[PDB]
Amino acid sequence: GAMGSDEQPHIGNYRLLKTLGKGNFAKVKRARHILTGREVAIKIIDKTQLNPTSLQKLFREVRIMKILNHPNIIKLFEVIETEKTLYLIMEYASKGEVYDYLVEHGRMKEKEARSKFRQIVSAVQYCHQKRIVHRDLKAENLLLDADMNIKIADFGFSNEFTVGGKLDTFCGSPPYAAPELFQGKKYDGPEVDVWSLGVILYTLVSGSLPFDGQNLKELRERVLRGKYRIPFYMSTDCENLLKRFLVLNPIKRGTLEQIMKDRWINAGHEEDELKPFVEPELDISDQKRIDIMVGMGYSQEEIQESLSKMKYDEITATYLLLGRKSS
Amino acid sequence: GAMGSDEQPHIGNYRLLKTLGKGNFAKVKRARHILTGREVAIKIIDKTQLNPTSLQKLFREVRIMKILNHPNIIKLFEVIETEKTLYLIMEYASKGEVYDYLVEHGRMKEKEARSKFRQIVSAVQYCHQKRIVHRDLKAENLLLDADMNIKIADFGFSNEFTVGGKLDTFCGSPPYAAPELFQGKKYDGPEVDVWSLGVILYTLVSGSLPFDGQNLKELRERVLRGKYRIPFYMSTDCENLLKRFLVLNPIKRGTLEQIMKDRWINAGHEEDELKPFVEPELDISDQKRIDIMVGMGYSQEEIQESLSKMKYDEITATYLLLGRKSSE
Ligand SMILES: C[C@H](c1ccccc1)N1C(=O)COc2ccc(-c3cnc4ccccn34)nc21
Ligand code: NI
Repeated sequence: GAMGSDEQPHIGNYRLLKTLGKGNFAKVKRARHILTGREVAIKIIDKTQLNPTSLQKLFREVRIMKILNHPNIIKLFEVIETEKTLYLIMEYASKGEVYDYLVEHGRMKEKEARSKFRQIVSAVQYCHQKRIVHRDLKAENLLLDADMNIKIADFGFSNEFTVGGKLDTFCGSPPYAAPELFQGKKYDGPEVDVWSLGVILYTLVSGSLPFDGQNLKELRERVLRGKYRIPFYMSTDCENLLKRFLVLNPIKRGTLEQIMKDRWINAGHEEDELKPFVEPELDISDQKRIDIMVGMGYSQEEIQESLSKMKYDEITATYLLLGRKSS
Repeated sequence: GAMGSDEQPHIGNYRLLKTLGKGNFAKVKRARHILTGREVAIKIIDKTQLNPTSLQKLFREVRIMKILNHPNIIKLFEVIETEKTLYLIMEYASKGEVYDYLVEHGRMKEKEARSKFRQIVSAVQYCHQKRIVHRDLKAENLLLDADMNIKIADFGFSNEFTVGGKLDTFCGSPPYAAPELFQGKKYDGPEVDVWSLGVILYTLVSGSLPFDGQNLKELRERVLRGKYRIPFYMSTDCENLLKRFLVLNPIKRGTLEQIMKDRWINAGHEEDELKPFVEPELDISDQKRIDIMVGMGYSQEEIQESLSKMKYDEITATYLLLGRKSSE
């Protein structure tokens, strides 16, 4: 029920603020953790409308969210579940979609594009290492947080539980689709995402899509032809890197691990060559945060049990949120 | 205890020196930290004169100082409080008000104006990050330290605890006001500060105001028309930058995050583009300073305890002051 007088609604330990987007089966709201003051996004999924396959899908998608732990992939902090509703407490990326940002402010200088594209490549390679391929990239998958860091959203999930939902299924994906789709060839390997990453890099450095169609038919023709315009300001090294991604034969595209050695990717990072991401082991014995949580009224044995099992309960969420920047 | 009949008095660990200014409810003095020798400013507020809501304004403004931790914003070092009096120990900007400097020396060359305006834009955008919008940004908020670095004072504050008469807040603010002030609508968004930042930029590079008049009607006329002189010496890039700030329609006024990318803002900083300020984590583990404080008589335990929570007490003040340039 009501938490405080004349206050916003809550769910668990979170104050629910503005709705960011609403869909068929899911809503997303901005929210503030009551205990720590940290800002979060909460995806709200009505379970009463889902059949068993939808439910079992939803469950394993949530489990994938728990497995993926990368600085540029939207991170899960807490799960709250009622009989009728599942709430997923996750990172909030205040600056919205990358392609919307590029439309608004124009192309990124190559230095800034390199910064975001290193983040994109690292995150997607890490998903590929874990055998998660998306094959459905669109602008919605790429977000920016308040520090202009890339946060990849919904990678490897179905759009059944997005705010676009079943209705907007096709609006955003054709510009990123690999030519194998329209040739009638297989469309399930990481090569597909590699092509899409080439489209993404083009949009970062040019502000535009490399294959632009007045409709589905013209977009298909350009994708199958594989030719795209090199702008006068684009560096030769950038142009050569695009050649690693936008290859018509999927067998001849470079793997992401190979492309990580590319010259343009590593300009300005001579002693910092991009390499496959290695998860650090999570520190679950930060006595400073543990003591704060005792102060919040949790017992140290409760804390130890929640962290050691990684339950995505209210304690592990607090501990993780205490490790992030406040306000 | 006393310091002697003909010596300057002390409060806590500070010797009280010359008065910089006095207001209805506050006095500001230059002071010297006894333990480190560092120069500071002390704001002395007589609480016995304050009703409870003026008291809360006072405490609100203290909270704001503790929130704002930026190298071009006046920083709080220590709080001393009795039943009757509140002492706020803070940074001292030994070169005074930007307004006075401009009048004494004339306009800054664009290279020197650029270094200051980067500091100003950084500080104000940082304040906006903290959801602190001033809406009274004017020359009196802008001070200079010994190294000619900008230090912003009173951002987010009322006038209750400033120096001068009660009717001094209005002296400097109209020429910096956004045109929305004169159109009967809301006057509360970050865009208001953005407009004032354009006026500030103009005064740095020209030495005068872009909008003026001999009364409020005349000033309103000039602000609403939005036109202003471009001096012969002003670069085209500086002129183009001013156009991002001094836009009549607040909806179309440039945002600070995008203005930080401007060519003029970044000339001579090509590899070091201006970006939203990122507050670093305070280093509380500098053993060189800790060891110096044990030599003063502080125990290592009490130092550890005072620094773990930001206490604004004698210990944290000493630690921070040891991190600043010594007196010369
Ligand atoms: C800005 C202004 C003021 C006070 C006295 C004289 C002139 C202006 N002020 C206030 O109204 C109240 O709050 C303050 C707190 C600190 C400082 C300050 C720090 N360093 C310097 C160096 C020179 C002058 C002032 N200051 N000034 C103010
Ligand atoms: Ni309730």
